[PDB]
Amino acid sequence: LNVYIRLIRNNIHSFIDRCYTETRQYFDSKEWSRLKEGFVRDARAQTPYFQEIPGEFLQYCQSLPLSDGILALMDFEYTQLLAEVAQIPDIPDIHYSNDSKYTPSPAAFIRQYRYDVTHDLQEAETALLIWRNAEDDVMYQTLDGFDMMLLEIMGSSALSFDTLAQTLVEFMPKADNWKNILLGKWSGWIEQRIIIPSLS
Amino acid sequence: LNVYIRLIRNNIHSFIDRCYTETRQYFDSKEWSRLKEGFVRDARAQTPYFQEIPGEFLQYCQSLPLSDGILALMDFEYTQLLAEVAQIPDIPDIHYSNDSKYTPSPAAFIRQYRYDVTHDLQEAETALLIWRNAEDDVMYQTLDGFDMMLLEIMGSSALSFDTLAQTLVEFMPKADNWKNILLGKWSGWIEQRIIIPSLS
Ligand SMILES: [Cl-]
Ligand SMILES: [Cl-]
Ligand SMILES: [Cl-]
Ligand SMILES: [Cl-]
Repeated sequence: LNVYIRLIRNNIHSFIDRCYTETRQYFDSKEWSRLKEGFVRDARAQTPYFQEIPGEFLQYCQSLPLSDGILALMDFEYTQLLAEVAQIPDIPDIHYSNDSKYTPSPAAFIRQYRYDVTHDLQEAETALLIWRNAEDDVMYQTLDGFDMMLLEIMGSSALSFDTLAQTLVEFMPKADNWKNILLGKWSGWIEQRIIIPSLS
Repeated sequence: LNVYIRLIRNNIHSFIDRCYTETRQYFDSKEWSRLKEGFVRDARAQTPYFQEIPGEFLQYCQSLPLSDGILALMDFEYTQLLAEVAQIPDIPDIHYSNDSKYTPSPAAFIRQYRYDVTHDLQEAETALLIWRNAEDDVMYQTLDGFDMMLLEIMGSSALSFDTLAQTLVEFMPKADNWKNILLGKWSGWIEQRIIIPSLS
């Protein structure tokens, strides 16, 4: 066990502690070290790519397996790092009309947990949107069913507000006040950097 | 002007005061009486059907016209009476599976106002569902876009939960946790008497 192997094992421990700060609190000092000592001795920790360590530790933990509540909390935490690190294309600062197509940010993720990963692992169906906003801060928020559907559909094929609003016209009341509420929601997703212009 | 015409005019005044209790508070004693004296002298108040009086007073007011905020508040108030008075078919108390079709209650109404009719007539797009619940009490609640769409679609053609959930499968993530959240929402609409079995 050479000086290099000892260095990378210490960098593994340190990186895991940094990525899984909430999860770490559900364990004892000794329990947490045991988890890590096991990972480091496992084949998944032999990756030559340091970037792959947090994700391999999550898969190590899912194979043990840790409880379902801890596993959901670990996935949530990993997803935050995925949003922190996601590459979001440069967007020219010009005028984009409601005829211009949008796509969700590559730094935006839809998660479904059977536990309340935002609070204290309550058994309760939880639906969250994790993303990075215009100020480069990781944010999460509860996602309702309409929103989840739209983001998922939008992930399938870039969409303009005009196209969105026109498709829904047939499944909505004749009075078009909803189009104004919707545009408000859509505009808020642009400000928060949940959706970005789809630039070809 | 005979004793009968005087009796029905007093019953008109009294009925309007009862149906438009919130609206009445935005006016003075004299202002409110003037509105009513005008209605009573108008052709709309010559209806032989006493049930049609609250609705004819609303149309009288829309033709004057009263402000847009008062008119929205009047429509809201009238809608409550429509829910109070709606005839809801008798539903046998048997087992209805998620293969059984539902329809919205005939006592359930979808309203869109440019004013906050639930508070103090704020210029703000407001979307409400007004209905009568299992305890025969009139209820109202904010309606989000997914819900509005489903109720409107359901008003077009009776739908089962199995049919609903299967149609949405293609516009949702592969992980089916949302189906459990949805069933929860659907079950809550049955308890509150927003949707009722569609019995042929
Ligand atoms: Cl490494
Ligand atoms: Cl889960
Ligand atoms: Cl009458
Ligand atoms: Cl209005």
